[PDB]
Amino acid sequence: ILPDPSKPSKRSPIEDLLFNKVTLICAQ
Amino acid sequence: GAAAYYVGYLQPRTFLLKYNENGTITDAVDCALDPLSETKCTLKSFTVEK
Amino acid sequence: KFLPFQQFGRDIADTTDAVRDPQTLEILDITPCSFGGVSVITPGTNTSN
Ligand SMILES: *[C@@H]1O[C@H](CO)[C@@H](O)[C@H](O)[C@H]1NC(C)=O
Ligand SMILES: *[C@@H]1O[C@H](CO)[C@@H](O)[C@H](O)[C@H]1NC(C)=O
Ligand SMILES: *[C@@H]1O[C@H](CO)[C@@H](O)[C@H](O)[C@H]1NC(C)=O
Repeated sequence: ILPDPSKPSKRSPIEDLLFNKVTLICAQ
Repeated sequence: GAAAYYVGYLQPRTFLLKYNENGTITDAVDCALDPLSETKCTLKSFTVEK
Repeated sequence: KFLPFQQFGRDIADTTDAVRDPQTLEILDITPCSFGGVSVITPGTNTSN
């Protein structure tokens, strides 16, 4: 749950999974 | 000589044809096949979910 | 270019990577113009001008 300093994103493993899972759509 | 020839006919119809990056005509869907094609035709994607 | 009888490049809705129909045809990219709005940051008339 706490952030892992190893990853440069400075986010926890659970936060990283949620960031990865959530993804014309963005090119107008 | 030995040969053969085919004959067909054309009638009005409304379809949605698909093209790839090069522009080659890839898919040609038929709306008179079944409503199940119309499912993805209206849903505007080619992968359906439960 | 990809094929002769069709050359007007366009991918999603409006990019239209072509121009209209040149004799040399062929398509490179799109850059007509692209710029956005503006806003003003103020601290307060009775504070500064
Ligand atoms: C259309 O795609 C490429 C164009 O980048 C071309 O080399 C290829 O021969 C064409 N056909 C297919 C099936 O890719
Ligand atoms: C003129 O047409 C020829 C096509 O044969 C081609 O070189 C080009 O599209 C045009 N412009 C010049 C400078 O040749
Ligand atoms: C602006 O600030 C001064 C002093 O802080 C105050 O007297 C005044 O009421 C404020 N408003 C205006 C419109 O001057």
